[PDB]
Amino acid sequence: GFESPRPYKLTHQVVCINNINFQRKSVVGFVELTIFPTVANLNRIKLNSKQCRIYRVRINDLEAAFIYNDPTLEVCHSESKQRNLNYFSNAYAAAVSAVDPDAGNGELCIKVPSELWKHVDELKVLKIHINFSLDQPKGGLHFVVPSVEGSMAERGAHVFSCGYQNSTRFWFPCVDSYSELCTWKLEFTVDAAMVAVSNGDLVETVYTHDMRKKTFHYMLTIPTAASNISLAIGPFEILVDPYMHEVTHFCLPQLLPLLKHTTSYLHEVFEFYEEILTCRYPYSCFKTVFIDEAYVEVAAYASMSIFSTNLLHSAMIIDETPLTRRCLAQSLAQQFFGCFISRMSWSDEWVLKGISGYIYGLWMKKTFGVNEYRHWIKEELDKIVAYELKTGGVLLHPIFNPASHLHFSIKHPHTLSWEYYSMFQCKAHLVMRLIENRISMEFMLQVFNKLLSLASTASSQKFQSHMWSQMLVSTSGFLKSISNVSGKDIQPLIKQWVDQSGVVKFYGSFAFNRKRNVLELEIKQDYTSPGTQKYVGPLKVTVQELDGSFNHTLQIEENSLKHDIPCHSKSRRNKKKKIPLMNGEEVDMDLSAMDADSPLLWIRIDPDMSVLRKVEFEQADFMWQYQLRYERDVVAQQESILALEKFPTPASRLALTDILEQEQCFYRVRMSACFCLAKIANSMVSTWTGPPAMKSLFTRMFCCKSCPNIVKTNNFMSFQSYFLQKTMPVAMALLRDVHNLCPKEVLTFILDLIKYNDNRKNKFSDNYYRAEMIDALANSVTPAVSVNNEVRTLDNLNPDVRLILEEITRFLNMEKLLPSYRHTITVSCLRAIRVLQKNGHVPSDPALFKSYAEYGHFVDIRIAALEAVVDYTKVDRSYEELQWLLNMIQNDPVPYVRHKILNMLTKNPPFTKNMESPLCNEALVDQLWKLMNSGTSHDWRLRCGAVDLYFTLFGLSRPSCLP
Amino acid sequence: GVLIECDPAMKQFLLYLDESNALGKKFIIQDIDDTHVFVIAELVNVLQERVGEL
Amino acid sequence: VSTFPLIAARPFTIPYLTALLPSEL
Amino acid sequence: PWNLSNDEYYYPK
Repeated sequence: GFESPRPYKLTHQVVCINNINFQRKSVVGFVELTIFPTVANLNRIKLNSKQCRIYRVRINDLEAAFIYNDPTLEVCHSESKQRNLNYFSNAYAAAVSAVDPDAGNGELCIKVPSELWKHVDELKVLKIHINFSLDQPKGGLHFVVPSVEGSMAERGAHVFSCGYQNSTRFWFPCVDSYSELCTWKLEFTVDAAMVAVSNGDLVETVYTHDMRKKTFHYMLTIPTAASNISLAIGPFEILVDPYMHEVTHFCLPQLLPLLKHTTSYLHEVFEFYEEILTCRYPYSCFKTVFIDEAYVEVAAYASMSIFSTNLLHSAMIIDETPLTRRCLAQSLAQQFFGCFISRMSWSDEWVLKGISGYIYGLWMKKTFGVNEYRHWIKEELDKIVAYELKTGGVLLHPIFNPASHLHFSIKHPHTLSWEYYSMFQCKAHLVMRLIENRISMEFMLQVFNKLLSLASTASSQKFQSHMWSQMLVSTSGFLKSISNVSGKDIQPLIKQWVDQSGVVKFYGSFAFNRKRNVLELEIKQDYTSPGTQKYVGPLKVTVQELDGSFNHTLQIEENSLKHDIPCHSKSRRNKKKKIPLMNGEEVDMDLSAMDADSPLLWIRIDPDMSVLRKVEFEQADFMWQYQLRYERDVVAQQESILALEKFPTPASRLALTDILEQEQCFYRVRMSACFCLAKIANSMVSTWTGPPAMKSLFTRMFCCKSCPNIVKTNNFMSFQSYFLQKTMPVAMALLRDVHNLCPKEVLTFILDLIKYNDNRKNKFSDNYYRAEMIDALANSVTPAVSVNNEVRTLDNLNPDVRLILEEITRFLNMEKLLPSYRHTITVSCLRAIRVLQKNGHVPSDPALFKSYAEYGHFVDIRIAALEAVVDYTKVDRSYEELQWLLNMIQNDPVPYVRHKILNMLTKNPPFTKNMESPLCNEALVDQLWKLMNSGTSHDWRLRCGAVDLYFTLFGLSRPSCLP
Repeated sequence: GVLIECDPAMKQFLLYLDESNALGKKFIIQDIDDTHVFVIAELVNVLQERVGEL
Repeated sequence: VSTFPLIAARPFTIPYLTALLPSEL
Repeated sequence: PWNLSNDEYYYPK
């Protein structure tokens, strides 16, 4: 049951936009809402509006009086001397709650005229006509006007609706909540050479009487929220999908072949999401818009998605096809379960984010294989076991503070840190995988189909929300639908992993009792760490003995420590028979390293990742080597690679080398075995016999049979030896001499890989392989032996580093004439120049990176150069570079770059709270408090980034370096 | 344990008694090599009669 | 200037055209 | 850019 927090119900909204002026960056328009009051004596009506100048408001064609105030413009007063962050977080939460449409509130308060009170008490319709104007919007909407001359279509000027969650208040007045569903009528009067893309279906396109402008009329009969309404106006090249004909793809001019190749996969994503769920795609059209200077890499609205143009690749670009493919896939998953089925509160957001991430993981499983699914699930779980042990924990479904271990309030999406938002979505889809583990996948897809079917029977009624609230899901409704389809309720699992905000830590060690033939496990939990919680459920453990692989369920109550499980025979060591594996197959194992008295080959605690856990198991090194070689699970091979770094014995070198030589191993395991072999090789110097590690293996796999030092000409058509070939010198460059210097046998090998590179024969580009070669050249740089702080000049350069510097100069200059796909070699060469500057080789001068961080460059070059400037101002304690970065945060045209500068200055801070630095003035505290209070008031993501930066630099209490 | 030095061809003589005696859980508790075995302390004097049979 | 000369970085008016577009096709 | 998981050798059905 859904009861509105608003005293009115909104039925229909007309959004008309005229006079989109690109020179002056200005729009004019009106908005006409059709509300039905649910309570008599409505009097004031409270709507949401930011940055719009409200000209006049007429209610039922009668002139009404409005008052506007935004408490989130300046959160605390300018003349308050408070400088602690808990004060700002409480004041910011109160300010966002005072404009919240999820309460009754709002920023624009319109007073109902007196003569309509007899029209409002007996509950009859009210039609509110606001007309507004955006004069020059800051972050309200995306504006991109290039400085080439010509007409606005000839220079490539486009508009996007930027922002996240409820950010539609930034460009027209609305009820900007996900719970106020209404039908829509959208008119946009644009230039005759431009096209206006928006939500709904385009019913017509009429000309103006001078035929210089045309009006696009859109209609949206599926009741969506105001927060799902978007807009993209530009000179877009239109491409109808040749497979599905209601899907149109819009790109920027001159990028039509890239659009043709890139969006050619999307029909398979549509077919997948419509056959695992049994509902068809709910909207009547689908539109993909590719734009410049995007807010996020992929945004999903109702019947529309806005991607950045940096996803567009051609047919000869690999290492970008899977990333763009999965961006399209998660936009479509959010089309199904973020835009059609919406949110009932700010709680129950974990339901939608979990269903979106879970069905996108099912797509990844079918498309890229289970191996890639398991690797992705493990990397998401490690991300969580790192973030939650780092700071507190992520609390899905809080109850309204519920989480007081973090420096922000979790009551609203616009007060969350961006890393918390990312980890929120990550934990939501892992908890949905856990619900699939308890209640099987076909019942899970039946739950999702029942939600979609209730929403689509709801979506066709005309009753103003008598039935339109069946399109809003809640937690209680989701659990009730689960209990309807399965008969089991998941309330212990919901109580543990949703309502409780923690992950578990397992420390395991075994001992084999030879007398009674049992395996005595010893599993203890660390439940006193700040991020942890105590697990009391069951726990699966998989033991591989000589007779095969056996699963055991252990009951781990609070007082439990020793778990005795039984062991089988050892009669497959009496005769040589094959040892049967986890799957149905069996292999020949070399049992010379195994103990004579124990049959068990390896043990895995929680193999299926059925809890949110971090396992620290103490096996013997031969058990880790057997688990690396003969396991049929990629996460166990990865964890054995990760655990073999502590055992540098030559049997582990043989194990990793046998993994590296082995095709029919998953390629991301071999790419990890490269770096593990490099670390082991560095640890057993003065024992290593022959050549450096992986060199003979590289010449055996990727070089000519007649010439060992000449590499084969590039043929990248295998896509697994391509990735292994481009990752093996990067790990090989981490080899170190006894003298702690990279050997001149590996550096010469990398330089010969660079010289003899011929790419005139493959059908694929070479930009990522050459960029990884520059990364391998940067990995070999050891710190220089400066004497008496000698100035680093050209004559006293290292003889090794002169070759590296010549190569990166040649590569960067050749990129200036023949550019790569996304300037990958510019990014790699800037990163390598920063590596050479971090050691004492090149003079520590930020002027090159400051010239590459200007506005007109590509955004990857810009963020690489700004990363180099952030690293410089951390190491050299530069005041003027920090003022340069803070000025670039305040006034840069691209808001993604501002968010990225705040993000990089949070990750690599110039000082922490423990450090005494010269940069801890009262002036810097006043600048960052002014940046939290004012200055970042237009983005909701810069303000949370400024809160994160103030927390990283000065902590939760009063800045110490202050009177 | 109790270190017992014996012959490689005679080590399996005490192993057959392990799978036949039902007194305790297991007779031999640890086997070092072909000439070194371990044992719960109690059957050296009994083996002196068994050796006559052997 | 004699040893390791770098061509100076010039800004483009429209940078996606020189970035994303293929030149040999 | 493709499957690259040798699935017919690990899971034959």
